[PDB]
Amino acid sequence: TYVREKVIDFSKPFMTLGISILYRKPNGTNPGVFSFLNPLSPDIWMYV
Amino acid sequence: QNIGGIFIVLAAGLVLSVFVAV
Repeated sequence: TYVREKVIDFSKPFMTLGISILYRKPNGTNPGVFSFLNPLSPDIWMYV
Repeated sequence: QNIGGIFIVLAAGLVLSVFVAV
């Protein structure tokens, strides 16, 4: 960084880089019969 | 228990269903 240049000296920039993000894949899934209830109350699903 | 307000408006027919008996 420039501040770190302002205070001491490093070698030349030899292993160059640039900031980037890390995050889950995440493989987030919940398929199956246990999904379809959602648009309506599971109790109300029974009253029907 | 949100829209049960209509499982209960439902009753108006099951109440009305009595009359044609005579």
